[PDB]
Amino acid sequence: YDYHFEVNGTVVRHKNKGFGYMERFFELKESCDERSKLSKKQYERFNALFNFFEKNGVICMAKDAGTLNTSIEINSLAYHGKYDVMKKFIEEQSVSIEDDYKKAFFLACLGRWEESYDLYSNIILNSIDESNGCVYYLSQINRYRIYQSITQAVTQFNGLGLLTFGRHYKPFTDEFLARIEREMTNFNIDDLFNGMPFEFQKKYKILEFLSDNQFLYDDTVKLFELTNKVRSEMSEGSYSFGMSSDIVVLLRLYDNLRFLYENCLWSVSFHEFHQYIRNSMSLLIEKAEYERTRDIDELGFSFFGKKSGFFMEYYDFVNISRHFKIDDIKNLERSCSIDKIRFGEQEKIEEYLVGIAEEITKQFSANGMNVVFYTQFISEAKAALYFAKYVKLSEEGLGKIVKALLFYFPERDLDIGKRYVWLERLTKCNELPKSIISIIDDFLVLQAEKHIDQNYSEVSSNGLYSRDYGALIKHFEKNFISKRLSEITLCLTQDKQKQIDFLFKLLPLLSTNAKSHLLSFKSVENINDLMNGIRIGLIDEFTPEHEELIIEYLETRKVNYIVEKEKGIQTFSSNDYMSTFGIWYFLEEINNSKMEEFIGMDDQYDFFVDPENFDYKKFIPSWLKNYNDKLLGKIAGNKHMKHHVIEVLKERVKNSNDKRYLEILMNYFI
Amino acid sequence: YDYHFEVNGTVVRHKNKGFGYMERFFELKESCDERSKLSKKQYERFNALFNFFEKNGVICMAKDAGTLNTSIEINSLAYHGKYDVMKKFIEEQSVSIEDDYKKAFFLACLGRWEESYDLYSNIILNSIDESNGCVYYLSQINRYRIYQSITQAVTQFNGLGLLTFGRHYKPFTDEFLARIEREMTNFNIDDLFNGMPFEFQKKYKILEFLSDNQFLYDDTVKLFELTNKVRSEMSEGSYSFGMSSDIVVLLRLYDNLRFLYENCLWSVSFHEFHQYIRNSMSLLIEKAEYERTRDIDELGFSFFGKKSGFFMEYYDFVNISRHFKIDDIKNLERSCSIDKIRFGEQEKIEEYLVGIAEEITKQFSANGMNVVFYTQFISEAKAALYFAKYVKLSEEGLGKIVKALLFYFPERDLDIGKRYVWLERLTKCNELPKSIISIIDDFLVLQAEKHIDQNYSEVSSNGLYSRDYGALIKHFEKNFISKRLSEITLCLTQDKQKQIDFLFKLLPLLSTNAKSHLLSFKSVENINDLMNGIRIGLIDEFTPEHEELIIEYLETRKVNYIVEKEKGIQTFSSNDYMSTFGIWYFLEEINNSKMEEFIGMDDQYDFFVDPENFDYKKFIPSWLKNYNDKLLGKIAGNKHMKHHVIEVLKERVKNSNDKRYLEILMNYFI
Repeated sequence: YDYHFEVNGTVVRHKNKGFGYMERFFELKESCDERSKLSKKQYERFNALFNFFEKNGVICMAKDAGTLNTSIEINSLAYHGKYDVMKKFIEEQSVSIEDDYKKAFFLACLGRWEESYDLYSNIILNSIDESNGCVYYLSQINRYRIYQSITQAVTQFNGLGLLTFGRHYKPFTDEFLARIEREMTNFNIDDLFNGMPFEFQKKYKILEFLSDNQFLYDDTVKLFELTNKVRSEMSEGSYSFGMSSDIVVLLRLYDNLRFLYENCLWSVSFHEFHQYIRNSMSLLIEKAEYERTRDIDELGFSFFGKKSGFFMEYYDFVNISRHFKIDDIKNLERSCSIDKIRFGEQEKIEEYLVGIAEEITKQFSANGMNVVFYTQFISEAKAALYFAKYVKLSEEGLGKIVKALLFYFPERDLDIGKRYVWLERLTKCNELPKSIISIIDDFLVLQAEKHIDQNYSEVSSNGLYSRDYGALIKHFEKNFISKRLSEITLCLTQDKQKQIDFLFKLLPLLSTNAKSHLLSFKSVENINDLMNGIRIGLIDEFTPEHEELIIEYLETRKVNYIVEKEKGIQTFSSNDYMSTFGIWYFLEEINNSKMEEFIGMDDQYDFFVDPENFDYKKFIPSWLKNYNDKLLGKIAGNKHMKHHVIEVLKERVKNSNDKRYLEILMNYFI
Repeated sequence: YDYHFEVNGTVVRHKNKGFGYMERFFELKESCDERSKLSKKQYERFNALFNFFEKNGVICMAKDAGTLNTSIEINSLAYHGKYDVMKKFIEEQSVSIEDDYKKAFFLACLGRWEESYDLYSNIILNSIDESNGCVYYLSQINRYRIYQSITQAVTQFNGLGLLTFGRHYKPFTDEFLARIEREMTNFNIDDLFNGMPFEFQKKYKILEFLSDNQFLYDDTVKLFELTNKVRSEMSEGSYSFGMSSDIVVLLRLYDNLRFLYENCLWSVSFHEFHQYIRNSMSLLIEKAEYERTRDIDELGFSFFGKKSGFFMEYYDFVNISRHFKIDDIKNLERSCSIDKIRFGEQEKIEEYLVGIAEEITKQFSANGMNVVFYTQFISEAKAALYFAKYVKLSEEGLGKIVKALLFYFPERDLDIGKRYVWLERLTKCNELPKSIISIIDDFLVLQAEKHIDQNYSEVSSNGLYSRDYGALIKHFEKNFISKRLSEITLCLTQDKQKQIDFLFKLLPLLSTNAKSHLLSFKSVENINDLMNGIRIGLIDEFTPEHEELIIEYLETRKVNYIVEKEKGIQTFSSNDYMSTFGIWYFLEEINNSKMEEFIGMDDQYDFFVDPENFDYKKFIPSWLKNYNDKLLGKIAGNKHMKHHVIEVLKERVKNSNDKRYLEILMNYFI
């Protein structure tokens, strides 16, 4: 505790006594002649210490300090995810024991936990003889951590892995599990440091925290400074000169990350560290958002309007990708405004993302996919692809990423719907060029080939299917007409019923003769068929016969409704096709005006048919929940319904106070 | 780790492969005969253990969990601020070292850190007697903490900032500071637990965490995780009809406070603990109104709905009062509508507020008070009286609380401006009983007596003055006539001009003859007098002469500002005068070409006078908050700005957590 070393690389005296050896050291380093005075052996020792301090970013004393720049640089293939380089290094024949240590860490990162355990045991056996206290201690700790990871992995696999994966995996032979369980009997990590040579215990005390069940607790408890509200109103900025709580927290996070990844400690993989990074980065981003919003409230939006109080770099992007879950990314997205943050170093991020794409195109295109590696790697892959919305990409990296996501991604993790939302996210900034439009076309074609079989059927949690991919491609290229889908349609026959339906979903993309032969199979014979065609099949316009169907069923139910008035009874109306006729009579889809005679049955049908005389007291605001985007826009357009539903949405947000109602209230109307 | 002891009072099997002693213990707890089977000594041991478990809140296993209810009961005079009882307990003799330990904690809580440190040293020395060693260890930690507080307070006191507060000499004598520095320089906390006997290290293993930040680690990580989870529940609109996942936060905050206060640990005074409590209570407050809007929505949109309500109580109130700063309470006020959160146990809260008021009175009226106490206690008193807005009090409570607030609150902390608003909010759940009006009358008369001396000014921060107190009195009763103030007016002479100014400011109160004397002594000449007259109703319609004085000030400030602008030292709009003139022009209270000419130096003035030309990228949204009902309605009326202000409000409600913008948008503009 003689000095207070600081994240920026500034030393400060603290409870020291007598001669200031650090101030003398820095004065000596600055002046060369003073160094010339020093003894030869002490000169070489000074050169060693100079290189050490320079490497660890210790520059000078606080008073002598100034515009100290800080640039994190973690030099570790594990951190950068250079999987091929790690494997090549593993194949190479080790020279020293440090090479074995790094190789064991690389093996663990690559999922080969059995080999990592074996190599750590070897390293322990050799290093106890070689009197390498540091390597012996760190290998012990990393073997215990890999053993814990193996145990939790077998627990998860036996409990649920067989279920989620669809088949049981036995990553570890029961003989190996028995061997490790027998070896680690009664092995308490706490005594490890205390049983060491007192020489090592004295010199390497800074490593004692590694054995302890948990660390970062002083770093975690120091995250509260990012939850301060007084700071935005008035911040002392006294957490550190020329710095703040934000800078200190970020540099402390980088210190912890570099120390663990560069010293090749397995604790980087545990839940404690992941949650630590989640908390730190989320709190930093939220603090930046809070400061930006308060500045916009105090100063005009012209000032601090979209300030990048936080500024993502390569290391920030990889942190978020590796340590966050998709739910955490969604939490940050909804709470903060991630689009207001600017992303730098985008070329290195593009390299990292194309490396992710390559790794998923190798890991799964190949018949074999290490399962223990897969479970940890797929979360990072899908988080990185999810969080690539804000980063821009070149056509080549974007092409590889789209190819890998659409075709070389597991279906277990990303269904068709989640694949679609990932892709659309990628399209926000890197608006689709034709090169990846071709990839999307190929994906749709493969989906059709799968749909040829009568058992296949898409599964989607978000309710989006290949029709959405078709809509996206058509939206970005208005007149795109795939040739392969067109020839699939032409080769089509009535026997290929499910393929017929699928191609019907993708109707816009098909050529004239293709969609002609398609719609040849299907036709409308009644109002049920008409609504089925409009809903699916895209009945472009209500032909005169279609309008006759509308009127036929409308008057049939008009007679039925007269008989209902005679009953005084109306049990239920399963499908109000009259509501559809209304939105279709409000959309000018029905040129015929006869149905205007039919009115008074459904308050919604009156709402759409003759809104002017329609009593808007009847109107149910819940209908606005169901109305599509264009329908709400039109309702805003029509003068008679505009103000009335302005009032109804105002009342709903005023009384019920629901938030989707507010979204409809303003994002569309006012 | 043999059992997960949940915070609700339920035990679960964890890492237990041997016979279940806890299940058997609870089986014994239920069945009496099986207890009868126990031997004599074991029966008494079981009785003691049963008493302990019932005290600590451990009830049964999770399998047979009943209707486990949440109840908190902290029994510590320190917690409830029973300062007089603490003093009496201190003065009386202590029979055991337990009482000495409690006395030391009470002294520390009373801001007598010299005596508390000496008593803790005495207890450490006298604990040599054979004991468990728990009191010795806790006293050591608590004297280390009180020494840290002593040193930090000395650092702040010698350091600037205290000079404003009379440069109070820190009561710790330089000899005392030297003695504590000499005593504690050799002491390091991290080695204290390791220094204790092996017996104390085996037992009492849960007391280790007190020596570092580890004590708060688990609750901090759970707090961050649950913050993210419950905020996600809010945003997704999961209007859950069942129980909530916040109750763990409440019970963990109920477990930390009780453990720290009951065991008399000085760590209660830490800043980290205060931030933890603050974050937990703010989260609970947000979820309280979040579940308040859930019940309303469920009952409105469906007959079936929940009446479950998250509401405050005595312990919640005292927590918020003690651990929040006024800015945190203001933030919670902005985001959530605390006015709609019901408060229970109003009588206990009133008693606590009365205790705070009488402690303030004792500390202020008499001298010899502790300056170290004052610093910590003033924040708690300030927060208590600020947050007493939402709890209703009896006329006796209002009487003495207002008496302490207006008279005996220190001036350096609460200026008159803040005093006004804190008095005013206390008149929200109340209607101003005539006794309270009498108190405010006496305060006004005292201010007059001060104003007799010419070297006096109503220094303020938010721009509120004695005239505001007079206006409040007029507000709650329009015919109040201040007889003492009337006598003061009639007795003065022209040379007492500061007196004349101060009484002229609060014109309406003064009696008719007093008003005749004061108005026959003072006339409206300058702009200040013009606006004073407007405020008091002396001038009701802007006269041509008053318009000319407005033009005079406008031209004067215009010449000045333009001269500085050409010189490069452009003055900035201050004193609000220009803004009022712009509002008056927009409201047609005043109209002249010269008024239109003043545009170009206050962006608010440009916005009001000529919205057609005003640049709305300069418009800062906070302006909308200050505007009144008529002003906001008229702004909505004008065509040139209605759309711009609507855009600003829409952006604000989408981004800012403030709810005033949403109200302004919905009620007035839309």
